[PDB]
Amino acid sequence: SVDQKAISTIRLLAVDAVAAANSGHPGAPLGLAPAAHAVFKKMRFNPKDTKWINRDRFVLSNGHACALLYSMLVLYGYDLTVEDLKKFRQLGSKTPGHPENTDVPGAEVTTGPLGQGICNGVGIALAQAQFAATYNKPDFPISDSYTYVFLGDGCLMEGVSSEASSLAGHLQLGNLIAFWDDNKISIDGSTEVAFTEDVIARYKSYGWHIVEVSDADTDITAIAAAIDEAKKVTNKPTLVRLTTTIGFGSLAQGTHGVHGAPLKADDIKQLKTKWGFNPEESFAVPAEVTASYNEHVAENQKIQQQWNELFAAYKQKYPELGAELQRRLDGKLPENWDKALPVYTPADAAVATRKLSEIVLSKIIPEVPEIIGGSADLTPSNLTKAKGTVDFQPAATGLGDYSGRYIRYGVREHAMGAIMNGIAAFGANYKNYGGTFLNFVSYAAGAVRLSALSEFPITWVATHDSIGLGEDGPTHQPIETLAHFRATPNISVWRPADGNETSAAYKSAIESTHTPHILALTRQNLPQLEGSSIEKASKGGYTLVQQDKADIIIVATGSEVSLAVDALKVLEGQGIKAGVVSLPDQLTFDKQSEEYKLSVLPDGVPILSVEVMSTFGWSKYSHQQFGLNRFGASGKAPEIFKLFEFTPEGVAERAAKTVAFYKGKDVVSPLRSAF
Amino acid sequence: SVDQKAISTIRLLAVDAVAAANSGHPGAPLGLAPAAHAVFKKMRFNPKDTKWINRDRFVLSNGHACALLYSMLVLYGYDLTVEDLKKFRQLGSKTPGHPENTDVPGAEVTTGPLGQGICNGVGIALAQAQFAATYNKPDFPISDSYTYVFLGDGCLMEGVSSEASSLAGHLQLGNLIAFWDDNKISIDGSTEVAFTEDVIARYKSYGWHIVEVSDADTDITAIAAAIDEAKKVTNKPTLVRLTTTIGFGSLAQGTHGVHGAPLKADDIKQLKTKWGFNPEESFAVPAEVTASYNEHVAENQKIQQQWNELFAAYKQKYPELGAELQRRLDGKLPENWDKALPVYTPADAAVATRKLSEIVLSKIIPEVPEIIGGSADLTPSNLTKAKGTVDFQPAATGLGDYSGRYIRYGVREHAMGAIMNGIAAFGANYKNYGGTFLNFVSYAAGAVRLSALSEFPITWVATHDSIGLGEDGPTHQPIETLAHFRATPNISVWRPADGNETSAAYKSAIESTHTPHILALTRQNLPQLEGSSIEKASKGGYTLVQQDKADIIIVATGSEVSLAVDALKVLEGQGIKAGVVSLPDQLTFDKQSEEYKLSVLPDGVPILSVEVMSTFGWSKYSHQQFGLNRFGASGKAPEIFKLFEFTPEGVAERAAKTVAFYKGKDVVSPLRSAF
Ligand SMILES: *CCCOP(=O)(O)OP(=O)(O)O
Ligand SMILES: *CCCOP(=O)(O)OP(=O)(O)O
Ligand SMILES: Cc1nccc(N)n1
Ligand SMILES: Cc1nccc(N)n1
Ligand SMILES: [Ca+2]
Ligand SMILES: [Ca+2]
Repeated sequence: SVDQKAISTIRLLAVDAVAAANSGHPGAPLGLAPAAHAVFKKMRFNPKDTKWINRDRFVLSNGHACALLYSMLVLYGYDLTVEDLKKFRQLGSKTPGHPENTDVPGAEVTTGPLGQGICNGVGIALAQAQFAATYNKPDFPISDSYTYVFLGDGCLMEGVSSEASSLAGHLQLGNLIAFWDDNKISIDGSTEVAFTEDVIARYKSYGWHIVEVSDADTDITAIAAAIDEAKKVTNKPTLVRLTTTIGFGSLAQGTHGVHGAPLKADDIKQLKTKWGFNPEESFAVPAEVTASYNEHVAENQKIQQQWNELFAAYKQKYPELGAELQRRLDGKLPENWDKALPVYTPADAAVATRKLSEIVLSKIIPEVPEIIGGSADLTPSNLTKAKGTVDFQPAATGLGDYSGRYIRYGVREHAMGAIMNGIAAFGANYKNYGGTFLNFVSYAAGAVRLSALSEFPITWVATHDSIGLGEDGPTHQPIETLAHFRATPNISVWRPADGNETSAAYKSAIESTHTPHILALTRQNLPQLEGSSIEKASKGGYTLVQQDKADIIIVATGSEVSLAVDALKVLEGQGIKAGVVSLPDQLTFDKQSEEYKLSVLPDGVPILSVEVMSTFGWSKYSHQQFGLNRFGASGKAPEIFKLFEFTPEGVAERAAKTVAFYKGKDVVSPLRSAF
Repeated sequence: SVDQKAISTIRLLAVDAVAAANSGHPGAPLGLAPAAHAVFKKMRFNPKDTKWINRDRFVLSNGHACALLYSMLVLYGYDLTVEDLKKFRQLGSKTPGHPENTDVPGAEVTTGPLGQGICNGVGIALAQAQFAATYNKPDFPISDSYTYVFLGDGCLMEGVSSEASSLAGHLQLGNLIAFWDDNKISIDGSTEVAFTEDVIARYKSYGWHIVEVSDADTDITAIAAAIDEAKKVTNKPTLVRLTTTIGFGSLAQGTHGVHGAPLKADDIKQLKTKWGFNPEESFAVPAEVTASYNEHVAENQKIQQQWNELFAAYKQKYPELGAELQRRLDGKLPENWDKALPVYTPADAAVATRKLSEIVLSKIIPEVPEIIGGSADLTPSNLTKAKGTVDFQPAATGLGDYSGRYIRYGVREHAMGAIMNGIAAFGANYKNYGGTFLNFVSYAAGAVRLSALSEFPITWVATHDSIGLGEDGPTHQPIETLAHFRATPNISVWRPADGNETSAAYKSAIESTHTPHILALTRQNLPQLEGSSIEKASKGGYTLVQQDKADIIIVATGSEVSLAVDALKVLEGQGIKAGVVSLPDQLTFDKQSEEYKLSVLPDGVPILSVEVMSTFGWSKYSHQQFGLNRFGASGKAPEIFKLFEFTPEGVAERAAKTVAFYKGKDVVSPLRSAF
């Protein structure tokens, strides 16, 4: 049949791509081709409009199997061709060895690191439910799409997928349909060596619905029926168990050797002959397969055309909601939304930056409907919920509604990070955030790095940023954390010193379209600074205290800016004139013009950095660095600062030593370099 | 009864400690005091010998509840007193806000970050099974101890605990007995808001045995009976569900407000009066409670005395095994074990450092019985298994034996990291390792940081360290990873360039007693260097190529050392004389004498660093830095190096620019500083 020919085409495109690269993973593509064929036939999508907001989404969580995804995209006429498949895994190609949403049309997210994609799927489904609850009206199903995820055994072993699956079951996400490639093989061999749990019983314990397809190597009728069954279960996510043979059809089917290495040439020949293809030909695409797939595309395009007319009628019946939805689909925030950001003066009281953040959220959430977010069981500590909003929960629980704006992630930092990526991936201008203690953002490093690589504008509200948290002690006090994330490409790491800087940090985080943000916020109160403003802090680094005859400039962030200002006063009594630079975001600062940056960090003056965590990175901006390169302590925070000499006198002493060290030396800006 | 009085004593010591600090967590201590009393009465331990190798181990995984642990340790006469409890959460005290194994007698591990302790318990139990299988003989139960873990709802939400619980069930670890504080409350309020899964059904799906105690606020008879039942189930770990009231007895019992803040003074008064204590008194320890606990200690000490005689008889009957066991309990490696380390010369072939690592392990595993380790489903890629060893598996599976040496962790990096910490915590000189790709060590950051804080000599075998891995692409290629871990206190991050450096890295990792190691290893082949040796590389940094009239020194690691040597040849043709420094471990180098370090990085010469990942940290050792501060690419590795100009010509160009930039300037060592 044409369906059987399509499945063979998919299988052989994937194998031929791996063969051309002499690199990659043929086994899972061979085993999952029937399911991929069946799922894509049920999906609504437009290869010529990858951003249609009511499309069904597909996520390949087992990203090493991406020759399968690329083959589907090519066959359906996305902006990816057989010529791109021939360049699989080659430098600069549109077919990298794991799918990248920035590079691959039709790749919703970046997968490859195991466990992430299923969590991203949870976030896409969460966003769809929130979006539908916000916009749908009687006779106006603006949003009714599904989220389809393929996953393997490795994904099921990674703890992040357990976190997200527990939460998805709790949230009753009935438009999520996941498919487990139950092939009993991982890299180390049989799953009997390390993975003997009853997966189905575990997923039932989370509140998922189960469908089992015992012959997923051939039974596309049953796979299609499993999708129909899943769609009838509207209050549970569904796991479809696909019992497959890894490498189906290969001489080496059912072995670990087919997981991750190219097939032998004689194996490929026998595959082709037994499926009716020419063993002398590679990258064959039978025209009847193209015709069949084109018919589905044409039907989907008529569905989108009707959706466009539905949207136009929605704008007539619901003018305000329609204009809001249009603005979001255009990627634009509300006009002048930032006028809601709080502004402070030096006459205002000292406030912890965690509380300033709460205040910002309380002002902007009512004005910017595309902001949603949550906490990983630290809501009363991170201060992440705006009073008077409701939680995102299924209404059946009585605890919230899908129109809610605040997500109770539970103690699930890693899944929160990957779910945030999925919410961003949904689109519709979602600007979403997640709160935890800064030190536990590290639990989510796998997902945070993918936020950066995927260019998603997610925001971590990362409170309790330092030894300033006090008594919880060194297991909770960050040292390395900002260095880690600042060293990752494309992460904006804001460490605001006061009210105006905290508003600038949120302006950056909410306006972002391609850069994730981490906001490092304090437990303890900080004064409002003389010289701060949203305008200046928006440059990432700025001159807080200008001193034309400076003997030294102190550059600092966060809680240490006020410390630097106090040190300036001590230094004045020692006959030393200091300037102060505040550097709330190194990435934003780095992106300013060279002339602006040199106006902040000029030649001809020693520069000392002060920040109560690792000194890594700080030599970009300073000649000498005063930081904390050892673990913290359990005690009252002011006593810890005193112990480590982060006091006005301790900073002044090091500033005076810095001035003395450069006496008789020619000093150029840390911004200068040889290349 | 005296048991009821002991439970009240525990509860009130914990509440009084929180009250004195005006900080900390009274709720879980109040709810878990009956269980703590019951479990410690069943445990074998010596407060005067915390390292007895056959003790039962206790882990408080819900580490915020540590006022409970400290109260037990005080009551049993560990080296912790009521005066220490009065200093709970105070700077410098022996009672920090979360338990630290380096600081607290009787704290086996460092907990506080949720999910870790249960995984540590899995590792303690794994080690006990391996140890018993190695040493026990008929009539000689050298090792027969249990591992008792307390955990809460937060621990059960963290994915790392799911990973470790799946693995522990697979491994049939029948001496592990965990207790879930089923109190239905977390920081955000009811568990109904985010945690509605059927925990018991999930644990059954992993192959655990379950015991439920419905009235754990009072029913110590049932808790004791649950322990007896768990001990009869020798082929499954057991989860005991303790249904408790958080804050039991408080006016605010059963609320989130009792989780994490001190009780009100009038609440404490009513607690005391209803339990028969004086409301005007704090830190009361009734002498009858001390007497009862002392009787259990005296019995345990007689058990240890008999164990010592059993051990002496074992040494007579099994002289070689007895001497091996004695050496391990003394913390000593075999005499001259390091003579087994492979040595190379520049005439030997190029080898990837992952393969050199395999070769080292193959030589040292047969000679050092306390080495065990595994991989997170990357055994044929990390090359972590010595041919001819057997896997650690329950014999019932037919796949290994508990005497085995190689652990199949599955795709569970975070739990592998925390299990490694537990294996180290067991003691007996275990030197244990875990393999994965370097980029996915980041999935385990929560546990890695605890290895450093806990001072455990664990080792990550972290292969595929850079863009040198090639086609898998930027989702797999580290950029920030070494900066992250080098910025963490107390992590030795070895990036060996060749065979001799790889042997030095293992010498350091296996000799370690207080510092975790990460070995960053290559996929691709590297040449044996002229000038390398185990002796020189053991200093962490050394002069590979000495040039008395150097115009520049190039400092490099790993794959970039050979690149630097090739660049030296290009520079010679441009009239520029370079030296080369190899810096295989920055931490080890930093610990050398100031004079040694200055002999490697002298004054008076520009120094350029070369390493194909983040430049963070490198200014400690260099004036200019050539690194990679953007994500990688999917292609053949040599093409990626060329794209980013990590070629002999690209390094030479930057070296020449560095020489030019410092013409006419006075240059001092990067090791100099102002303070
Ligand atoms: C995301 C899960 C994939 O896990 P594996 O089972 O290792 O993949 P496979 O293609 O079946 O070898
Ligand atoms: C390690 C798990 C503890 O989780 P929580 O339920 O948040 O602790 P609690 O003392 O019950 O509030
Ligand atoms: C998290 C992870 N581990 C191992 C392999 C992989 N692709 N991803
Ligand atoms: C990992 C974690 N998350 C939140 C709180 C905590 N103590 N630990
Ligand atoms: Ca598999
Ligand atoms: Ca709880």
